[PDB]
Amino acid sequence: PMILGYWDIRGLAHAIRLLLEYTDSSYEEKKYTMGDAPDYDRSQWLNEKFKLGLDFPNLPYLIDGAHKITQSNAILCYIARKHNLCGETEEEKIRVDILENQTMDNHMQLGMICYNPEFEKLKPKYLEELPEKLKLYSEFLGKRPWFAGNKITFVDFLVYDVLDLHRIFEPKCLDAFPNLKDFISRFEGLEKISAYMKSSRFLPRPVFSKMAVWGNK
Amino acid sequence: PMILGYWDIRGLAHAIRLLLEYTDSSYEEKKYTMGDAPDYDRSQWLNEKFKLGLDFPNLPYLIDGAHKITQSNAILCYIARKHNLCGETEEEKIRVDILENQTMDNHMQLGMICYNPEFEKLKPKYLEELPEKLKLYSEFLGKRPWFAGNKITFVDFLVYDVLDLHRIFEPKCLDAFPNLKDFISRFEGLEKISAYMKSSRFLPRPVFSKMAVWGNK
Ligand SMILES: N[C@@H](CCC(=O)N[C@@H](CS)C(=O)NCC(=O)O)C(=O)O
Ligand SMILES: N[C@@H](CCC(=O)N[C@@H](CS)C(=O)NCC(=O)O)C(=O)O
Repeated sequence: PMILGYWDIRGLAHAIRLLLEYTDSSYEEKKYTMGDAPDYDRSQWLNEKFKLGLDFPNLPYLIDGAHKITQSNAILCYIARKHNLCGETEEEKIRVDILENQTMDNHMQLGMICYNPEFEKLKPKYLEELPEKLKLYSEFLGKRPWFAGNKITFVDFLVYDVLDLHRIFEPKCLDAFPNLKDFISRFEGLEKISAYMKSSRFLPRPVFSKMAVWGNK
Repeated sequence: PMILGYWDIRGLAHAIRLLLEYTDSSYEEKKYTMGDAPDYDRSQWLNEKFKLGLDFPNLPYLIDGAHKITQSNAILCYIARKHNLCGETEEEKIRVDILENQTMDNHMQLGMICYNPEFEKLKPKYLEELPEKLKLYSEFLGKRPWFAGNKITFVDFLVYDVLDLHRIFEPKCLDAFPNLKDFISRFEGLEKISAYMKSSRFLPRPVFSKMAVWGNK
């Protein structure tokens, strides 16, 4: 079957796993475990990294027969394309593109400070600027059920992950934005998502790798 | 007319300008100038940032009537969609997605060290790992005229920029990869690209902003 390869954590594979579940995809997971400190041994992956037929060897990767895909966003698009979750109208597509790139940006910013050895010192400013970021997603969604419009697309999975990672980081961060909380309920309320979250497959944490200062476990 | 807003440099607007020229698009450019050190005044942009109707205020941005778009890759997709430069077959689309994200990754890596105050110290390792990166693009392209296959797509503009930024950074870096050099000749050899590169509009540098340690001018 289709196979998703990634570290034995949540990370960049989260939205992918969620999408694979929602779309009722047939897949397996090749999990790689990173060694503990001080080495943080990555040989489980490196000893196989160049033996998978990947053009740009990376994690996560998705193998679907002849198709070997890397780059998290690329994997999401590939799956989304099979289930018409890419956006149909021009307005939807524009929203999808912006979010696809916007979410990764916001994701990176969280990861940047969390892996930074000086995490505790940088945290105050990040939390200071966080409401501003969240408000943008809030205003962008508006009264829409989903981010691209009235139908769900793959970017909802990406935004869900960004919003979720933040409620975990700062529990009260979504309180000022009721529509964002409702988005989360509506998403988690999806039949196939609800079922997956209650299963043994669900892996909401560790958020980041063992090398992280926050969310490393 | 359509308007592209960005700093008065090359940066993330390069592939966009090139695409706009190749597609024969009607556009203007709102250039923002950053102040010199030590302040690096960004008020020319900030004083207008939230007055443009952008959902996630950022640079570059593209205003096309009712459409206000941010995120460089989103802008490229928007323009590409109008001129059937997104990829048609499934294999082309997969290549486009991987490259769209891959190029940004490699682009970020260059920018990370170039803006880093310790640029000179980090440079040795980056140059050591550079051949590896370039070889991946080389093998990926193979004997294809363009990166997605036989027809040109918007990712060729992104790969061109990544390759070009590196020949500027390390002149001999593409020597070991003849097909990459041929790709550059073929791209620059495009009639509308050739014409633009010879015009007053062409802005190949500064590569990065004034805050950069390398390519700041
Ligand atoms: N932009 C890539 C990032 C991939 C990446 O950075 N993967 C990390 C884990 S978060 C990794 O361990 N890659 C394998 C390697 O470095 O060889 C994506 O979205 O997939
Ligand atoms: N991933 C984004 C990055 C956007 C970004 O970082 N833009 C910088 C310049 S390289 C900027 O000055 N943005 C305006 C701002 O921060 O207010 C893209 O590709 O457009």
